[PDB]
Amino acid sequence: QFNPYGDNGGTILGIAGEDFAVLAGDTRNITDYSINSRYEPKVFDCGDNIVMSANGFAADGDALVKRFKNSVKWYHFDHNDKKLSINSAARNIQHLLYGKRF
Amino acid sequence: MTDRYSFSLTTFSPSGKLGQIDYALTAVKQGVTSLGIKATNGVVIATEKKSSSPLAMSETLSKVSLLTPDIGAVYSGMGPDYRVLVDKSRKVAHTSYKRIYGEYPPTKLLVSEVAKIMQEATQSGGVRPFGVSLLIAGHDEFNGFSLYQVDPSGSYFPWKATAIGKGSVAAKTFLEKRWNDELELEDAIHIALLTLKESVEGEFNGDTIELAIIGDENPDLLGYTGIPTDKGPRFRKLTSQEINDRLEAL
Amino acid sequence: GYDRALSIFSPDGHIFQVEYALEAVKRGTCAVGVKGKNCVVLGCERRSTLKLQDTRITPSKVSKIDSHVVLSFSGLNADSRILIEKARVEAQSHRLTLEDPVTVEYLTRYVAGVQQRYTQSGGVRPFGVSTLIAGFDPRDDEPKLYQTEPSGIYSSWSAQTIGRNSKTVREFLEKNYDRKEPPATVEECVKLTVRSLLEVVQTGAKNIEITVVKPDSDIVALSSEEINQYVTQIEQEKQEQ
Amino acid sequence: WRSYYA
Amino acid sequence: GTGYDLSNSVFSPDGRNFQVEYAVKAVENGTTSIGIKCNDGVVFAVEKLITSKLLVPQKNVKIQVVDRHIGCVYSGLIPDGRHLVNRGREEAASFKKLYKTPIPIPAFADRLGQYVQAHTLYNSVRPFGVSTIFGGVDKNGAHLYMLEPSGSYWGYKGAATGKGRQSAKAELEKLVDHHPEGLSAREAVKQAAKIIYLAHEDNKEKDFELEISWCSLSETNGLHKFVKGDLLQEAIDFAQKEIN
Amino acid sequence: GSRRYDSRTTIFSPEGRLYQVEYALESISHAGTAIGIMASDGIVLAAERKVTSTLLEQDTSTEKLYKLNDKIAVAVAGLTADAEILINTARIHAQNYLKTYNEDIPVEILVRRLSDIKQGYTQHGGLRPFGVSFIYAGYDDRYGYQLYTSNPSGNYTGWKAISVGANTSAAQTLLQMDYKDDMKVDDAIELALKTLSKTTDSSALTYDRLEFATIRKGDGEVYQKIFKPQEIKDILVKTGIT
Amino acid sequence: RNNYDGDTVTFSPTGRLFQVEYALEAIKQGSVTVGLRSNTHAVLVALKRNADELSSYQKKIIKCDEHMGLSLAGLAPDARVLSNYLRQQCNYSSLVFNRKLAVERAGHLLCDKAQKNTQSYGGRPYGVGLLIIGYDKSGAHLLEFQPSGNVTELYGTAIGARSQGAKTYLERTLDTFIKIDGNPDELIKAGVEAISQSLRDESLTVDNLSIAIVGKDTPFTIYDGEAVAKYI
Amino acid sequence: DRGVSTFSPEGRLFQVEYSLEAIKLGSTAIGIATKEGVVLGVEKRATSPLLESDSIEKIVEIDRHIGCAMSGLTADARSMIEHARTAAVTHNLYYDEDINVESLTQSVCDLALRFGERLMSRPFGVALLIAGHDADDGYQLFHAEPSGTFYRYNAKAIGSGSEGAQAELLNEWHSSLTLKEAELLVLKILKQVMEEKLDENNAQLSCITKQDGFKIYDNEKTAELIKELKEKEAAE
Amino acid sequence: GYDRHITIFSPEGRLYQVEYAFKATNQTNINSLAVRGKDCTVVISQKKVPDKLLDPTTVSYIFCISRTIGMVVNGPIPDARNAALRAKAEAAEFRYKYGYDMPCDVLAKRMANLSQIYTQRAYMRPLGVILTFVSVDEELGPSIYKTDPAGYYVGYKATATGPKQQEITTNLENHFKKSKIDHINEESWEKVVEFAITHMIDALGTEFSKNDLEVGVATKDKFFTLSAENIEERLVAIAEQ
Amino acid sequence: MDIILGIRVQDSVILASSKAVTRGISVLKDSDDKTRQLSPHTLMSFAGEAGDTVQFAEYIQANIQLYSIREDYELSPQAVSSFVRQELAKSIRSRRPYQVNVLIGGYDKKKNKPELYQIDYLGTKVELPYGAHGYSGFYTFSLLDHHYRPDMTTEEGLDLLKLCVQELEKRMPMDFKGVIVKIVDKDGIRQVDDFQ
Ligand SMILES: [Cl-]
Ligand SMILES: [Cl-]
Ligand SMILES: [Cl-]
Ligand SMILES: [Mg+2]
Repeated sequence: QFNPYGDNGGTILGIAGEDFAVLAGDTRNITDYSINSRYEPKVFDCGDNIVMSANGFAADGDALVKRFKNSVKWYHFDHNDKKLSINSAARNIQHLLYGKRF
Repeated sequence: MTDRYSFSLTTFSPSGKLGQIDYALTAVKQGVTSLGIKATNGVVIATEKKSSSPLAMSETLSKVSLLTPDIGAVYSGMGPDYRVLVDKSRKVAHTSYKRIYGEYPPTKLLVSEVAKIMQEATQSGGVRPFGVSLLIAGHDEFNGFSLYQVDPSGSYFPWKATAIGKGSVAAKTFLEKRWNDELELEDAIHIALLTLKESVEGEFNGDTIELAIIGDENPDLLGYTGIPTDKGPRFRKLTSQEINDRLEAL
Repeated sequence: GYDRALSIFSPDGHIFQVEYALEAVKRGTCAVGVKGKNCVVLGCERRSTLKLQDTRITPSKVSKIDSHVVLSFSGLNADSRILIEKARVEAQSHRLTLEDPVTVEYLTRYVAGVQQRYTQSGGVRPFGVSTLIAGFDPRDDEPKLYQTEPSGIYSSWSAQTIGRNSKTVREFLEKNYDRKEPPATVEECVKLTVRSLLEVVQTGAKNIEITVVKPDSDIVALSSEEINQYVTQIEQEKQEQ
Repeated sequence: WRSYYA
Repeated sequence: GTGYDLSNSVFSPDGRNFQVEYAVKAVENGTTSIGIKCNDGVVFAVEKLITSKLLVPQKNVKIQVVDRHIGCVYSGLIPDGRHLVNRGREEAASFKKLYKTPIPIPAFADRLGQYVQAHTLYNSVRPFGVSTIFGGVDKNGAHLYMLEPSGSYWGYKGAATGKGRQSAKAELEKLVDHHPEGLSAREAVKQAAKIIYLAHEDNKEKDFELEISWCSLSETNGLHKFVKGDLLQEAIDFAQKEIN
Repeated sequence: GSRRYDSRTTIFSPEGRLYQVEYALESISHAGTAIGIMASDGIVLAAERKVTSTLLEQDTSTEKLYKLNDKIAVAVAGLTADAEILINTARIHAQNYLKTYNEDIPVEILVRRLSDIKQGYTQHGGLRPFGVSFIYAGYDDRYGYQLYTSNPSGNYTGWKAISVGANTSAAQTLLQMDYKDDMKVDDAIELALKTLSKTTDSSALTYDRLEFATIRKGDGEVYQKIFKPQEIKDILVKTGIT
Repeated sequence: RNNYDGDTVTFSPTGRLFQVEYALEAIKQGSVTVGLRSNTHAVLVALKRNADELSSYQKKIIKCDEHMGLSLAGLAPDARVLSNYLRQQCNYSSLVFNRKLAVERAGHLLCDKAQKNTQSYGGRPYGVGLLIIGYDKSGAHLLEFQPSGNVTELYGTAIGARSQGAKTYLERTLDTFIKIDGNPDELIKAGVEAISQSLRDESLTVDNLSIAIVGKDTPFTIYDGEAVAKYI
Repeated sequence: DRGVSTFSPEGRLFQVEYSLEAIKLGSTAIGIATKEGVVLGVEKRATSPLLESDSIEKIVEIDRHIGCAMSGLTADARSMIEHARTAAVTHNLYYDEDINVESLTQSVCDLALRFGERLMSRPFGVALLIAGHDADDGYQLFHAEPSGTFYRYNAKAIGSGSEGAQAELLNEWHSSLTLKEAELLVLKILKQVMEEKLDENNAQLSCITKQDGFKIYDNEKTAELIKELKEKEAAE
Repeated sequence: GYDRHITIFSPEGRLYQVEYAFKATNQTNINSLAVRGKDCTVVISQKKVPDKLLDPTTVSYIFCISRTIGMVVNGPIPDARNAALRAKAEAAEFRYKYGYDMPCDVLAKRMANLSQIYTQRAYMRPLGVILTFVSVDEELGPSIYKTDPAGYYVGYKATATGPKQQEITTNLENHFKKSKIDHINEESWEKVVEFAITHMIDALGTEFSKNDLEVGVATKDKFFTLSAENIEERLVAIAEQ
Repeated sequence: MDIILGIRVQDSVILASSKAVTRGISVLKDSDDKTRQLSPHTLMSFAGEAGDTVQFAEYIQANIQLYSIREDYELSPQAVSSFVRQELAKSIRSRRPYQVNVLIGGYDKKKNKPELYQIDYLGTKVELPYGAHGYSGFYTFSLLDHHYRPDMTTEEGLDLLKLCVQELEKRMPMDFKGVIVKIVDKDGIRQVDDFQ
């Protein structure tokens, strides 16, 4: 049967300092027991000083990041180039995700 | 590019007249005379096939139309309207009756159905009424023979005899004279040809007259044998010859 | 889909179809409501040009919405049914989803919203109706009385009247209603109501109907005997020099 | 005059 | 009409549709544009009025392509022309998707026409404010066509429409005598420039910019191409010479 | 585009009246008179046919009195074909109500729904009103014998006796005089026949120009009778009009 | 005219569509705005209009992408609509094709969007004019949009009331400013002069002046208020 | 009877311009911006004395940081408010933050033009003063019309008195005004243009401040403010 | 009144828009006639190309509907091609749904029925065309059926359409009065084409060139149209008799 | 398997209904009133799938209440049980059918007769002197067949019911935390508050 999901591996890590934050991941992309790329970046700069990574099924991971980035672009268009607070982004991503709850 | 006429095109005037019905009736009045007569063992409907060119082949055009094997219709008014009404009527007789009860509808109910189709053209959005009156004649097992008139308004009425169209007021009086409740079918066929004779001024023969009857069942017109409870159709259009034969004996 | 705009603006800023709907109300029987200290009364007139009508079955002009709320109206009768139904349905929906009956204001705001919607939706004409909606909030003793009009506007009133000759009846009420001391008794609140209809009904007491709404879903309409009893005495205290 | 125009 | 010209699908008492005739006035008031059919292709040319020296030259293209083999040009309400061409582009893709072969020119002609005629059927739409000249090379020849707001269309040896239509038709009828055994793709380009220049003398008040395209089985391999660069100047020149 | 031809059928006059409803009522005023009178023990419906010819068949003709249900009937005044539309939906509604509750539909609920439908054609959709007015005669185990009328506006009201169609102001005045609350069925029958003969625009009142029906107590049930042509001629002699 | 201008689905006996023409009249009542471009940048200068001494000044310039924007003169609500549709197209092109929307194609898309509202019964034409600038793969660009549907590419222009002043000036100074390449501050000045030729009893201030610029290595950005002090 | 979306020969939409006339007949409303908050006031204008003037609601809350005052066909405003309140709550659900005052104004104006034959049949017959606070542009007052346009005003008056009352504000308003100064100034200008003697029953005050949000003043507070104003005047 | 503009009745009972549609059918000033052979059917029509710039081969009012049905249109080409496509469509669908070839008379009823509709629904105009359908039917033999904007249709021994309909009609009437049969008793279609071109000339009083005409033939097997050369051959023969 | 019992004695109808609400491993509540008052003289009890049960009941409630206000009249119990069966009979062929069973007990103020009606989630309806839903019938029907008399007093019925509840406490594996009992008679609906 057609299975719409896959697994491209990956591990990511994010740590919050006092005046800083880091978000890291390996740059290896896999399928089953094969290597797809030894450098396929998975941690992205989205503007307004937000970095994002959506690890797991990479097609879904990219789709989500693409869509969040668009959310930022339209936040500006719709609210006088206001910066997007990290906490506000977090709420918005909850909605991006729950939209596809099923 | 879509029907943006959602509103009624037939409305009450301040006098209470529904204009477009009134005008539709006028169009009926201009139409050729048609008539029907009910007898004790048959019904007859007749009209004039006034051709619109000697190059036209009159047989390719029927004003008298079989609705069910037991019901016939004739009209006066705008022919093309009658035509699409015969289609609608034949279909409704199936979809709303035969496919449900396994019988053809009885005369009143089919007439009732045609009425509803015309009534609706009097009220629905963006359409004119039909411009015809219909005479429907037929027979069912529990009501016997029957003759009905249906008007552009959707009204219908049952008749012993009547006429509609051009010389209708004249012919109505002629029929009131000659009609009793003891006529055999052959008697009424006679009266019909006579009543039609005044409303017709030119040639009057079996090629210019259309006439059909609801009478006995013609098992010879059935097409198949072996089902004894299928008796075959009571409607029958008379041939050109069958008309003349009675025209000499007039 | 017939959606033509029937309520539109004309050059002086009027919306004639709503204004003409108000004209429908003016032609309608008179309706009046009075607030007491512990009750509300609604009164209506019955057109006396029709002497042969069955009063058992002709629909009254005062309608229960829920068991604690009533609505009377002046205007086109048939239009009134649509408002009354919508309102009865909404009250039951409120009980379902909030586990609490509507406040008298809430039910009013709802009716008025419907009336307003019909003044800027394609394909529809405004309601030829104005309402008086009365009752007591659940578990509350303060009487409530509101009025709505075809435009969708609504407000609350110590006493109020609508329909034909309401100018007269309102004058009477404006010159007989002490806000500071409102009718202290049921019996005398119904008195003030009948009195104000008599400025404009005259005629008989079978051409008036009265309804008393009291707290905790206590709603009752009076009989001709009860109502005529107020017609007399009112007409007797009259004749008195 | 008219200030309904940008 | 005497009331008979306020809606679109309405017959006047002598059988006319004034609203279409009023659309034709919009076409007639348009810029001049032509098509010349040759022995193996078609040439299209159009007049670009330089309203103002502020218009960027070379840069307001007017001839539109459909698929790869069909060329279109129109006179009148430009946005109406773009609209029709878009419909044609849809119509050519639909036809190719199902039948595989790129749409034959007569088949394309009727796709447009049916659509334009469609816009004369109902009083909830107005006719197209454009006449359109189009054609191309298909499995059996070159074809030139012109299509009126009424939806009428026929195949032409050459065609013109717009303000300079009359000068143009006159010069095209001449073109069919001298060069009547046939007209070659390259000469048809030249003659095109001549006709646009001669036609420009109405509208002499303003300057104009010539624009030509062709579709020649031998010179473009059956594909629609814009005549630019040298071949264009050669035609601009041949026009200057032949007007004196 | 098409907005040019819309007769706006759902608008108010500057006086606050509904044009097409008023014009439709004007129409109804030219229709054969129909009467309903409620007795203590039955109801009487009598109406006059505007369609009359020697050759018209009257045994099988219906133009004014229609059975909605075994316990409700209508007398029609207006466009007889508009009536049939509304009638069949009503006949359904009664059957729908029976399916849902397994009780016959109370007379008023049926009258309300038929009138609500009319009211709709008055407020949205841009169609013309139904040119119809109804007198409803029914019995239910909650109000007993009931008599109602509805008209194009969608307004309905109940009556002790009432009339619709032509010459109603005349007929209503005759009914106001001679109606007494304690009347019996046969009294009511003759009051109705005598009201028609005084308002008919016709020469005389003959059986070939009437429909007639009575709802009366039957058995411990309620029988509904639509007189046949012969039964009408009889009642016309019995009360002395022939 | 009376008999031929109650909708956009009626031609005049002479070929006009009055509803479209009455639409253009709204543009003429709008406040003046100018566009002009070199080979490397494209500039918008706009005169913002206020209602009172107490009201703000109506914005006239709208970013559409990092490489495209417009100024508006006419019904501001309509410009919101059209600029929104333009942002959507820019965004679709970016998302589906990883390709910036060419300015020519924006014009074409705009024209077609508007043309729908001159053949549509029950609709109305757009009541606004648009000057569109951008930098794409074929360089700097300036477009003029009219509610008729006609989108035109120019070196410069101006629209709105008293627009003729700026227009004639740009036709005069043409050969000069096309050559203003690689000097944005000097191209803006050219635009600020052009719009100046269109004032009547009014002088440019920090509150009413508004300027936008884009070009090779300069994304579309908007200057208002103190930012525009430099240029007066 | 032409079509509701029709342009006039001078470039104006008929139904919108007729709509603006109805606004001119509406009870007066005034709003004033001050670095201490923003004040909204309205003429209640009860028709009869039996009308309980408390049920006259021409100032409503949109969110804790945004208030609204109306003038015109007020029944038309119910759904503009309902949409505005929904935009305020929805924006918070989606972004875990308060909506900006202008962004909510822009949202209200987007309804204004959604009519034709195009969900609503006609434009709104009511105008709005929208006053609020957000952390990007502080205190703000906006004027929204059924045309779909809107301006930010330091002070603005709409309705019957507007033409004159606005000329008053142009003279009396300055940037260093205080909340109490604008309170009285709103009472003053209202008292001049109303036809009845202004009292705490046919006029209503309310404001919006960052710390306390949007409150509608209770009769007591307004009355104690009317007196203070009668006195500052008699002190000539 | 507006009953001149859309397809509703006049107080006379008339549809002016249907009448004005008939008038447009003559707007081409082109005449046509059709006659029946022993086993073929011929339609002939004038061909007028006045513009030297036109490609004469693309100018026709004769359409091949199915393999067996030909249709000649009297009226403006845009409505004519609209009609032709719909018929081509109706005939392909009929074959698919029912398994035989749609008969000429049946296609006529179907198109006349569609025609009727535009006289009754207000949002559509009639077509300014008269459709002449011809075939050699597998049940009825050679057939001519014609439909007009009124929704009318019928079958003809022969028929003629256009501005000079009357001259042609009375010509053919005389011939059928003398011959006493319902067809041209000639067994070659080439002869029957000649008969047609002949009686066309004698009734219009004009000679024809090979480019003045347009000719269509229906045989059992198929319906085809003649070339300029197949015509010149016809014309030559007429001159030798 | 909740307990839905109903018995119709001569002057009234008695509904006894299990009080416990157990989700899986825990008993969440021991005071649950599995009843809705459909009108002053009609009481309906119900048992079945989780959310479906109350949703259906309160839906039926609101509908009968609306009918009451509109006609200022209280539908007979026969009429209510017909509307109720109709709803369920519609439900069963719907996408997600309501999985609810109900008893309907009412006093027909017009016949002056009590009436008890049993309807299962399929829309099966029967008029009975006594009824139960689910497994409850299996222990109690033999008791009721024996001691039931059509002329029993309300107090005799209660005694007979007490007997039925005691047998359920003996032989049924589930602790259903006792019953709430309600009586319906000419005077409306009262709850027997001290039942064993
Ligand atoms: Cl129809
Ligand atoms: Cl609605
Ligand atoms: Cl400001
Ligand atoms: Mg209906």
